[PDB]
Amino acid sequence: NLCPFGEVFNATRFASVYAWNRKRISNCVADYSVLYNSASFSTFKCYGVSPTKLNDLCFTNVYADSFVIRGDEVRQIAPGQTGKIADYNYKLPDDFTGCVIAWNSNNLDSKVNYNYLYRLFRKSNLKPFERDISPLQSYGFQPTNGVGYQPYRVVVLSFELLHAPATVCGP
Amino acid sequence: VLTQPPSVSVTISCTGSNSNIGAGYDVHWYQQLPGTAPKLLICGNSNRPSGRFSGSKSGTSASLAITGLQAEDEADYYCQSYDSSLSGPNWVFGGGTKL
Amino acid sequence: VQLVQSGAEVKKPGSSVKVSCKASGGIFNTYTISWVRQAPGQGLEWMGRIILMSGMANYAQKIQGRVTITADKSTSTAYMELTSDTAVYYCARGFNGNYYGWGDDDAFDIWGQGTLVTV
Ligand SMILES: *[C@@H]1O[C@H](CO)[C@@H](O)[C@H](O)[C@H]1NC(C)=O
Repeated sequence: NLCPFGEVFNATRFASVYAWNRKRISNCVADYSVLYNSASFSTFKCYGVSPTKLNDLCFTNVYADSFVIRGDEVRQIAPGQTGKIADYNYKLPDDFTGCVIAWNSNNLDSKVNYNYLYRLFRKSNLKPFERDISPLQSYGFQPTNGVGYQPYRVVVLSFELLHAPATVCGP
Repeated sequence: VLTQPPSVSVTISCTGSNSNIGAGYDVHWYQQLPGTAPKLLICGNSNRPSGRFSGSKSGTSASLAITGLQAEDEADYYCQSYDSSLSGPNWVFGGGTKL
Repeated sequence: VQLVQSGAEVKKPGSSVKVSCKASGGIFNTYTISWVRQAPGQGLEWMGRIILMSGMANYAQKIQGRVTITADKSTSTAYMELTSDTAVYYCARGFNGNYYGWGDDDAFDIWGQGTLVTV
């Protein structure tokens, strides 16, 4: 019983950053070997845990939050960061534990792409994980842009450990 | 390429663009003594490894501050940052300043 | 951590060279190896980086098509090889003090000795 990472990383449709969706993964084998050894990833950064130890530790559950953003804002999906996305679309908690995975999706998402939206105007700051749907602007991703403008698909795997059986373990 | 003064007698400047420094990407600093590989002195905006130095960013520019004319640290100083243009990820080192 | 590179060598111009680099220190926090070169009297130029886990590598556009980097997990080495200058080629591990793994805002902290290749 392997965890449904394919439903997170091999999905055809991704949420926009202003309205990111998520999957809750539990009661399965979290074989992370599939992800950290993947040649599709441009970046992979973990907070509080080394990637090579992910298969040696258990969680109550994990949350896979996924969305598409422009490449030069990939650095904002981290604790302690600021910026329009960090502040008004996906607030990443400063005590975050988990891994952030991202890759270049230019060959899937760009168009010769008025689909993915992010916030421009938000009256106040978000608290961690508080997605809000209600102002918004299209990225308009193109096939002929630099890496900072090309779309990067992002998956954030947060790790939750509670007074629970801890059923999400690697091999 | 990041622009730097050929030499400084103090502070070492590093000027880029909004595709690399004004982009918000971290600017790291190195000290290269002749005969060997460069040593990192600043990581991120202003963190440092064990073993006098500070720095900051402003707009599309960044700078390294070295205080005290100690010994003869006539090293070649370089700035490094991630460039988000071209057609793919690349890292850029500055021209290099002789101190 | 320690990164040991190859010694100096001379090749005929137009031929190929293979430069090794072995991260013998530990390899426990090393996820990626980057290569940087420095021509005599010049500054440093990034050439490429390989992620040891995935085997994928990115390259500077100016040398694309004439450079390859191979990660051999079994020996903890990264091979930098070129086809068809007299620059010194340095091996360095990527590192960031804020997180484990690799990314764009990381830095080259531990550098090898530098291998020169001339014609
Ligand atoms: C996604 O699909 C590729 C095949 O195209 C496969 O190699 C990879 O392991 C899959 N990723 C996940 C998380 O299942």
